Amino acid sequence: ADTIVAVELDTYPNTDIGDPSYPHIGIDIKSVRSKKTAKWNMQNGKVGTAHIIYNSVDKRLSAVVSYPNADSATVSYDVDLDNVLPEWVRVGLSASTGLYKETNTILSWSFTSKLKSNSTHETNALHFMFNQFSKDQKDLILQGDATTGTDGNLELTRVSSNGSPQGSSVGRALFYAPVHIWESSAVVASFEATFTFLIKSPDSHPADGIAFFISNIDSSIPSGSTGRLLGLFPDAN
Amino acid sequence: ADTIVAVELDTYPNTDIGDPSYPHIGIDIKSVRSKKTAKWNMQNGKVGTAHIIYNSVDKRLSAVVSYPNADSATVSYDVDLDNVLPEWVRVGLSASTGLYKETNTILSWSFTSKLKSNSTHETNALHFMFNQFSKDQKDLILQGDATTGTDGNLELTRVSSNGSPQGSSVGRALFYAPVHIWESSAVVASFEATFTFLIKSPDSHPADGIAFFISNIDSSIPSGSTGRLLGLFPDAN
Amino acid sequence: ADTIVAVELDTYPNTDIGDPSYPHIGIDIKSVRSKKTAKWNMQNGKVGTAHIIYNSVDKRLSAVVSYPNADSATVSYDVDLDNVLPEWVRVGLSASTGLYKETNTILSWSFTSKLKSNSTHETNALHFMFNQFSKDQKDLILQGDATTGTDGNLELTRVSSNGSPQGSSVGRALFYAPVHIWESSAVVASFEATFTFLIKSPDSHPADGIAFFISNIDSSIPSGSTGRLLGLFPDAN
Amino acid sequence: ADTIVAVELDTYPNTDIGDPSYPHIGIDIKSVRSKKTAKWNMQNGKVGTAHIIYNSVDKRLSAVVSYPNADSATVSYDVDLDNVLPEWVRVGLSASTGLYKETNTILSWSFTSKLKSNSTHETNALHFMFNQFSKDQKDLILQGDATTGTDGNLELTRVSSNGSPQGSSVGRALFYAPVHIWESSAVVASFEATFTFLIKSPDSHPADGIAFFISNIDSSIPSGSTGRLLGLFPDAN
Ligand SMILES: [Mn+2]
Ligand SMILES: [Mn+2]
Ligand SMILES: [Mn+2]
Ligand SMILES: [Mn+2]
Ligand SMILES: [Mn+2]
Ligand SMILES: [Mn+2]
Ligand SMILES: [Mn+2]
Ligand SMILES: [Mn+2]
Repeated sequence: ADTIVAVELDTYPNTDIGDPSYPHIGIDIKSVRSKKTAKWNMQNGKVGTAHIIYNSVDKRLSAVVSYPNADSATVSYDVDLDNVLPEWVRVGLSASTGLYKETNTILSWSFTSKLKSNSTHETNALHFMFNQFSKDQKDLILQGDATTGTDGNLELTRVSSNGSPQGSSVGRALFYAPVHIWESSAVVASFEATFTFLIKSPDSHPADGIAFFISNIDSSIPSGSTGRLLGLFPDAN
Repeated sequence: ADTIVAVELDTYPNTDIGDPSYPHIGIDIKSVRSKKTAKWNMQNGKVGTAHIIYNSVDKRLSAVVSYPNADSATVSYDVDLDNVLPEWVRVGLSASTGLYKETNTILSWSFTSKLKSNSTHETNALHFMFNQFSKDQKDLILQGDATTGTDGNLELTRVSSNGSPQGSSVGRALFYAPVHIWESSAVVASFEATFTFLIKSPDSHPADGIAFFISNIDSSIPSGSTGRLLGLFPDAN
Repeated sequence: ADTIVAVELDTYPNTDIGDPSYPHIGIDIKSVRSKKTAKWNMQNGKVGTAHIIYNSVDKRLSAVVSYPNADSATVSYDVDLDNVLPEWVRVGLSASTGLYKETNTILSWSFTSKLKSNSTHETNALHFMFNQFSKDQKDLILQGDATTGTDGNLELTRVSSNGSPQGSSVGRALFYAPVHIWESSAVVASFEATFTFLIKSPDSHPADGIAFFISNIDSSIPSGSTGRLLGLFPDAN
Repeated sequence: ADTIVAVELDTYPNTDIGDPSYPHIGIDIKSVRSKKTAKWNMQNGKVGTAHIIYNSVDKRLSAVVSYPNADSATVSYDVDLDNVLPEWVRVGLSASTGLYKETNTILSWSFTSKLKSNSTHETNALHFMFNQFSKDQKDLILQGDATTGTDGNLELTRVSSNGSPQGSSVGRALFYAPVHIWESSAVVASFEATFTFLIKSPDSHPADGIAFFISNIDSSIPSGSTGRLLGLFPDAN
């Protein structure tokens, strides 16, 4: 069914479905078993920042994750997205919790997409930046347990009144408008996404993670995609 | 029904419904009878550029229209858009033809909207830029006779195969995503729109015009809004 | 000598040279006696944000100052900067202390200037954004006691090792490159500046203030411009 | 002496100093003998567009050159610019002519540089865009025969009154302000440059080319750097 390209921030090592033995960042092309991963020194309760970049000349999806005053983790992968995704896609954020849990809070998110033609001075661009989410965010499609407005934040997975994270939860937020990633006469196509997140868990082994994904425009949360499946895939194939 | 704020480029003087005796630019707040107009020295077959700006501190909607190597026309109006439009709106371009006609071709369109909070470093922004339209532009809602892709342009009103403009036509194009123009804690809100257009008519008295508008998100072309009513209003009140 | 246009954040009421009886924001055109002022509820030790905007269609310099969780102060003034400043200018930040004092710390500064011609698709733009200053900031001209790099901040006026503010100090920081604010064929010219500042004083009556200014490119700190003269004017005329 | 990183658009094949047997695009790291080249189907008298991108995560300098309605040429090279250039550099355009010649006209140039820290929300950015050059362009350092203002264009090498290109000419234009390309705590550093050029020659074998370069901030045209040496290197080593 859905086509998914995601950058995952996987907090719980399910070494049974391929995770390394630690929290890691990975690049997933159509499967939960990452094509590439990097060790991520995850910090409970600290605000992190994820940066994701790509361009159709280099055909390399790269991601960098950092915490203030910390060394950063980075992961890269050669892949031609023209061969994996449709011409028009929707971009979004997803997260889940399972028997273990954590809060998956998004404090900001910006995205920029550009298509430059061979025509003199011809660039098509899309840019959005959210530094504050409101209770009725009409430019986002919220799926699952995702909600906006709490503390002006985006809560991807369920959190009780006190802000405690609930288990077995899954939620996604997609930017309302379709994004154009390929064009017949495009000489260069590129995108970059940035998001700041706060993962906090009362547990020692928090789970599952957060992912930035790009999918077919009509993507929806697959059945049984809670836990280790990050609200993105239907199975662990 | 609909709430409309538009900047019109009115090519045909219907002095019976308030137009001056010449082609003019005007600012319309909920009625086709402009609150303010400026004389516009319209050029048949030349590519023009319209710039529209506004900010919630000054509460002034201003518009500038120019042609290369020509003096420019400008029109301004004090108005607090918080008191006229809803919190969430859709922005778009509209055009019409009646017994007289012309081509209403859009070659490019960019829009930028920003909401800056009192929170340190908190700006929400939306920006889009089209320098090339494709036949299946999924981020635009096309209404009426508007079509995209011809010569990579946006044709707001009907044009025969040879590119001749048809009479009694009306079409609009709206950016797919809702735009947020007011926010509770916003200290400054602003927007700016730019579009380049080509108005060409085989006639001496071309009609009717083109307008940049902002409306409720569910706006649709009112009945009998061809001609002088610019695809925007239902009557000449 | 110098030509100065400044937006002042005046913390000390010198009602003898025209200040109101309280901390205020004012717009200064070539004299320290503001053309217009607004009451500013200044907060000791809180991080504030100043936004300044202008455009050559409206010919209105407006400024908004806010603190998180606070109502904001705003001040506006009709003025055609084409008639006051040269074609090429330098933009900067200035501050001073006198018998009373305070720290004048700048945590971030961004500026955007645009000149749009009547030529199709012809915009000249300059944009800079500093969210971190380094000890050897080669794109800034530092005058007086201004220094960079401390805590990655810009310190406009002298501060002892413990960060205590010194009296009788004056410093300015100017962006290295000249900025083009008018152009023969320009149909619209605009600029916007944003800066976040931290004013902290161990005193009850802190003094003097901070100002965003625009001046001739060879501007330098006038003699005896400490205190109430904000490092900008030579006298209180 | 100078440190040079350049993207060359080499119109004349000096196969004696390493050029392929045709017009090509190449990436030069400290020597005129390109580390990498691509065949470039050069078009006399047509307006081309060069796009150059780089980011410190991928450590790949890539360049794309196109003409309207033409297939584009692209060239890439893995190189860590932190190991080749200083922390602070100046960016510019250079060109030359020798016994053979051509006009080296620049119609537009934009550059964007960003440094993103590990600090939450901390980006330093520089952006400039010239779509029109004026006779007294105070934000550019012009060296050699480069001049501005003709037809609102930048003429890198000498052209007689009729616009005929002169031989043995060399000129460069550098953006006035120093650009910061590395920073201690930077997690990601990137830049992108775009320029449109018009190479026209009354000859069958036009020479020599144009190059986008990055150098030490005090770079100046080396002695005898006309012709094949592109105003960038002192010798063909
Ligand atoms: Mn896992
Ligand atoms: Mn994993
Ligand atoms: Mn009319
Ligand atoms: Mn009218
Ligand atoms: Mn004072
Ligand atoms: Mn004052
Ligand atoms: Mn050569
Ligand atoms: Mn070569």
